[PDB]
Amino acid sequence: ITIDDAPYFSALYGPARHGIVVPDLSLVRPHLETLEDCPEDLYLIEGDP
Amino acid sequence: SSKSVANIIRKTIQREQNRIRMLNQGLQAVSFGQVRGVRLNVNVRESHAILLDVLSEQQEQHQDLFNSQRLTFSEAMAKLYQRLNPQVDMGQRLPQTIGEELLDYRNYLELDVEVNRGSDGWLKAESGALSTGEAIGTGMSILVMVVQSWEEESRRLRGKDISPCRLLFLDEAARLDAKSIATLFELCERLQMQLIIAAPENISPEKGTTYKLVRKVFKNHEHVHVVGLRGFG
Amino acid sequence: WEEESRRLRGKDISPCRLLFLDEAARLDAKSIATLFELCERLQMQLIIAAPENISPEKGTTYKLVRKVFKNHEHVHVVGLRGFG
Amino acid sequence: LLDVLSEQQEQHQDLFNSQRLTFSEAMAKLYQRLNPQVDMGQRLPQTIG
Amino acid sequence: IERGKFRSLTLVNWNGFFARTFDLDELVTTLSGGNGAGKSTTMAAFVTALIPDLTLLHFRNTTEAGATSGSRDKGLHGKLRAGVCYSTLDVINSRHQRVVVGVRLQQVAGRDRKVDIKPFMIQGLPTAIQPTQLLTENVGERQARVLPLNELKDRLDEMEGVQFKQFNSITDYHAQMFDLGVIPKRLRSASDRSKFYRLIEASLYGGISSAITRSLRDYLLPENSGVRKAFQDMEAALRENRITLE
Amino acid sequence: IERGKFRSLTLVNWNGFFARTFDLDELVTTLSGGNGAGKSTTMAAFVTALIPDLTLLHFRNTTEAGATSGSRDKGLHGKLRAGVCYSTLDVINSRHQRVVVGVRLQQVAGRDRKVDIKPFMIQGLPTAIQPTQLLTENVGERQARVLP
Amino acid sequence: RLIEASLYGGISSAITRSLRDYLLPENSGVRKAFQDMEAALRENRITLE
Amino acid sequence: FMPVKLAQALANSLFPELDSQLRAGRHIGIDDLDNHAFLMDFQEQLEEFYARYNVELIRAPEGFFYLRPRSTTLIPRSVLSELDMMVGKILCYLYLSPERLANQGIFTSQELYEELISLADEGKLMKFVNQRSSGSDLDKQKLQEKVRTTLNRLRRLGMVYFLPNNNNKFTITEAVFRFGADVRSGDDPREIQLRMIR
Amino acid sequence: SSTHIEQFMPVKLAQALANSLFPELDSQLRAGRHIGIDDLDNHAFLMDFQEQLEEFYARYNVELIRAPEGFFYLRPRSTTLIPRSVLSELDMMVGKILCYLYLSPERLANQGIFTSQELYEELISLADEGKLMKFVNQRSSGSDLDKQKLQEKVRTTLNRLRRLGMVYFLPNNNNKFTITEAVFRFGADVRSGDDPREIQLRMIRDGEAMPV
Amino acid sequence: LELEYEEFSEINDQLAAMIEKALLVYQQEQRPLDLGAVLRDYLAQHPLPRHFDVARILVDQAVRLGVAEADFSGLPAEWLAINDYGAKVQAHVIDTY
Ligand SMILES: Nc1ncnc2c1ncn2[C@@H]1O[C@H](COP(=O)(O)OP(=O)(O)OP(=O)(O)O)[C@@H](O)[C@H]1O
Ligand SMILES: Nc1ncnc2c1ncn2[C@@H]1O[C@H](COP(=O)(O)OP(=O)(O)OP(=O)(O)O)[C@@H](O)[C@H]1O
Ligand SMILES: [Mg+2]
Ligand SMILES: [Mg+2]
Repeated sequence: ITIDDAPYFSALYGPARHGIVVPDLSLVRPHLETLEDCPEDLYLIEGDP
Repeated sequence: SSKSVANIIRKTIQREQNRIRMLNQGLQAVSFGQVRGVRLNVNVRESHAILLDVLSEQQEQHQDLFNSQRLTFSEAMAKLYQRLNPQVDMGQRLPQTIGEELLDYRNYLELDVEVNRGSDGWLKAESGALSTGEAIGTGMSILVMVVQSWEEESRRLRGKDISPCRLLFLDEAARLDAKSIATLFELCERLQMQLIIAAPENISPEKGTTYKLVRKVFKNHEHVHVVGLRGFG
Repeated sequence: WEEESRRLRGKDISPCRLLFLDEAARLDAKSIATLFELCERLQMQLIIAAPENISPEKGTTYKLVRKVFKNHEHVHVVGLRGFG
Repeated sequence: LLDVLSEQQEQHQDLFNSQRLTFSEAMAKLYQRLNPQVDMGQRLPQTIG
Repeated sequence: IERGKFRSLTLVNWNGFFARTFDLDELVTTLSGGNGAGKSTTMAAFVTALIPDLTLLHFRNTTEAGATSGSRDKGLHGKLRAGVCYSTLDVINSRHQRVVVGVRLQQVAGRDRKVDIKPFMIQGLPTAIQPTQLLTENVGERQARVLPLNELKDRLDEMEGVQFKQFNSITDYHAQMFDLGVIPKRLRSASDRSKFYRLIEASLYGGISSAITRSLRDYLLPENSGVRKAFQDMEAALRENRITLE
Repeated sequence: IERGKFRSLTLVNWNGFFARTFDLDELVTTLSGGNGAGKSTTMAAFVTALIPDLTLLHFRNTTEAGATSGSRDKGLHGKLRAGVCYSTLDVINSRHQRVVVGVRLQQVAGRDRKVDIKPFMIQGLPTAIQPTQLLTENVGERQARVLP
Repeated sequence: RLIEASLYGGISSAITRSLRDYLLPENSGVRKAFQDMEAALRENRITLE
Repeated sequence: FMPVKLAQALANSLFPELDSQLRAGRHIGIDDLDNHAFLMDFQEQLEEFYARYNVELIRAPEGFFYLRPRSTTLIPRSVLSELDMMVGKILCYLYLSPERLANQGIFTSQELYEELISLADEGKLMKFVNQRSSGSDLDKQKLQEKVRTTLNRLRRLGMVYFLPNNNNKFTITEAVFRFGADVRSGDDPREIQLRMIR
Repeated sequence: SSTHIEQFMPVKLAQALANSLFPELDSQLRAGRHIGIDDLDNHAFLMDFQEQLEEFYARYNVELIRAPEGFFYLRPRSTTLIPRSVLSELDMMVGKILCYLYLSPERLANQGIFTSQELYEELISLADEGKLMKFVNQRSSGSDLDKQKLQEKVRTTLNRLRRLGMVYFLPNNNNKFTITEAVFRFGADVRSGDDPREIQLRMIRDGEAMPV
Repeated sequence: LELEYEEFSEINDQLAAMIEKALLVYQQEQRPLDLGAVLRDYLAQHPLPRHFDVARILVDQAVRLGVAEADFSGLPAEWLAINDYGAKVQAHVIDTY
């Protein structure tokens, strides 16, 4: 993304800027209990990567 | 480490292949004498394909060479590459440089230019194996490839509402026949790209602007008389 | 060169003279007129090539068209004449 | 140089009082004798003599 | 949307052209005239204004199109005339800003055939003023007077809102041109200038360029930093330690 | 004295030409046609028949003219088809003698794209014989064959 | 060289560079007299070396 | 004078060794990183330099460099033996597709010995060793010795690289294609290679 | 300034390498040919640029050497980039005999033209005929057949020395030949009047001559 | 088979003849010539598809007659319209014969 839209997008996505896109979010539900090694606040988003 | 590096390399390679494939389609069905199409053929070198696969899946067989802290990562890459294909020699150059070479994705790709000539299939474009007009047309094709690639490259450093100008030349344009010139006009028009062509009057393209030149001697000095026409069609 | 060999040659033979020029289209009408008068004054034969018929009122001319035909290629040749 | 070599001592010593011609110059061309700056090779070019 | 366009090309005091302006077409412009009329001269003007680098500029004849450097003459000197000469381009961006870019040319006196070149740029000019008018004085004589850079700077600074920038290095000139969208890539270094000139001159003479063909990957593929900088940072601790030990 | 002249040029089994004969002019002969028609090929056939020295022959594109390249391929092989090929000239001597010079060309089987040349000359041929017919045999219903 | 230069047209670099070799013919009468002097000059070179 | 880039090229420290190898007939492949890069960089001038010797510097379409002498070569020429071309064409055949899975690029002397014995005709084998020979053990031992000898000759040409140990196991380089057949549109390499070997 | 020959090479060396005589001479010198006074073109060229050629060939670890008699040749070092070879003992017998012929004033009347028969007669005159015969054939006892074999081997070696430049055949007669000064290298073991063994050791240390 | 033949048309040469005869008067009287007016008047005598060729040929004939002294003034000329459908011409008036 260009420098002109960069500040807009960074404000829009806020803390979730560095989340992960995952199109279902139910396939993670079994994996999730294992996450003991991760940032204290993990963000997940659904959509076509 | 290991797999993730292989994945980023693979994705970069895949994206480059796809972009090339998109550029490639704009050049289908271009008529230049007996040439009927042009392509940029992209392939992956074997000696690097096997290395990429090994780094992806056999890492437990070489982890000693990767986690040894007496040598750095790029050095590890160079040493692994020499372990495969042992016949390769190294020109007394530091393993660090060979490592950084392995880190650069472009080194994994092999590039060719091909043309669909006449009754034959796809052939590598050799100048000596083409007529004059076919050579000129193929040159123009590759040049527009370069320009499109460069514009895609730089747009991430340019304003969102800026579109650079595009312009190319052709000297002694009389060397091309009417059909070839029609093809070239179609290409540039579809690419929003300007042209300036010089011909000793032999060709009179109806579209565009034309300038008539005549050199004279006036008050014992050389002088060029200029006239212009445009708007026809 | 022809003058040099005057001694060796038999008295009664004058050697043939012939030259070429590809992409003649690079020359304008005045230049070609000059070239023709030069070569004819010297009894010099010429063979020239151009995509378009640049010399309509002098010498002979042939027109070549290539046809793809049954998975091979064939060239068709037809002559051209100054007036009709 | 042809004049220098052609005209010999006994008769032309009366001619040699000109500033441009002398005998020693034939040996002076020994310097030029060793190697002229010829470029393209066919048949056999060699030296000033 | 709305790609930019080159609008016109102006020559002042070149061989055969005292003051001439060509209005370029949006798609195709065709130069036409007998042999020796001056067509290639106009294209020489265009490219020299575009890339004012005397190390690269070499206008060899169309015949012998592919030979070596050969002579020490670059073929440019003879196209100028005694005194001061100019070559300028007029451009319209996607923003519809009118920018004029060009160079000032002069024959350096001496035994050899050498040239002196100085780039410059003007912004904010009214649409009502043409380049030929800026660069000439309509003195009483039959023929006008071409005015040097000093007079030009004084004349332009008098205008309201018009800015005149005069460059000391080619790098700055190319940087400004890229920022305004006149060229597709910002010529970081001399190597970039060389490749850009290769592109232009290969287009000019025509044919499958040998140099483009040799280095195809260098031209068609962008260089990616992501794969590298991670490992330069991770490698840093070892690099410093090794250097300290040495 | 009456200077000699080139009467005609004949090509057999070249790339695009099966058996074609161009009749030259006393002063100027012009070849026209779109790109790739075969004009430069005709030039090349003539010069090959004139100087068969294979060390010299090197047919570069018109672009890249004057560049000493040492190209891997001299560009002659591709202008020939499989089988036997010819290129011949008919000349009228100052003595009003008809002489036919020429060469037999043939591709060499093998990875290297090499070519074979064998010159020849004919004297005293009757004026009524055309080279096109002399070099071919009429086999079948107007389906002639070339002969070694 | 002559025919090839004609075919591609223009000022042939090789022709002009060696124009002496192409235009000026050789003379046998000059050689016949120079044979004697050639012997003499070769002898002189021997002694000098 | 001399072209500046040519003087630069031959001033390079790598030139004397490369010159010595090239004049011996060695082929430079993509394996020799530095030499191959050097040739890629200075080809335009090295071709002219070696033309002065009536010897041609060729870059094969596969990528490897080598010298080809003319009839008027200024470097003394030498010629390979019949058995040498036989073995070379065998190696070209072994540069196959199943090779990758069969040996992972590393062969042994026995592979070549047995392939040669199996694929060639007996008459030309006798012509190679000696016409008086007939299917005897000593003849086969002599043929093995000759195979090792010619294989070492080929290693000097750069065709085949021995793995660095005393045992006779090696890998085949791309430059072996010089022995290969002519390729026509759609033709299968195995078939054409076998057709010539027959 | 940049792009200037002097940056990479001395002007005189480039001037030498650009000469038309260089390729022939380089090819011959690497082949082992000795250069004497008679072939003026090559000898004068060598004299003109001697130091440049010596510095050039030094890159290969070989010395371009000039004998006091005025003839040049190449002597490789132990780390030579160019292979090195040694002559056969029969070659030495014929070489020393050719030297003794060159010196001999009694045969100066021949004006330099010698015949293979005369050379053979001198050789048999000085060496031990029958014991030298041992090298031609292990069973030789003076038989004329074996004598002819010795003569033919001598003829062959003489031809090989012709290739080394040690002797010139006449333009039309191959049975007669003329000597050159290069033959004096066969005398290197005796040109100084001192203990032979120390001479031999100095030669082997200098790389002139190996044992067998 | 036997060689066939094809012939050229001389329509453009005839066109050049009419134009040169029509234009000769300007030189003889040394009358100032304006390309705009002349082209507008002369294109009316032919149909639209042929206009382009007529314009080209007329310009070829006109430029041989003298020069335009205004060219040295540093003042560019305007683009004059010469017919409907939008054709334009740029040229200074010819004054010096
Ligand atoms: N460097 C130079 N020195 C001297 N005269 C030159 C120089 N360059 C060009 N000229 C002359 O300027 C005139 C115009 O040359 P130019 O190359 O522009 O012609 P042109 O119209 O492009 O011709 P053509 O299309 O036939 O090549 C010619 O007389 C040419 O001789
Ligand atoms: N060596 C070759 N190998 C393969 N095809 C070739 C070879 N040489 C020429 N051709 C093809 O033969 C056809 C005739 O080419 P040629 O150059 O003779 O045509 P031309 O009419 O002279 O064209 P132009 O005027 O554009 O030079 C073209 O399709 C060219 O691609
Ligand atoms: Mg031009
Ligand atoms: Mg052609």
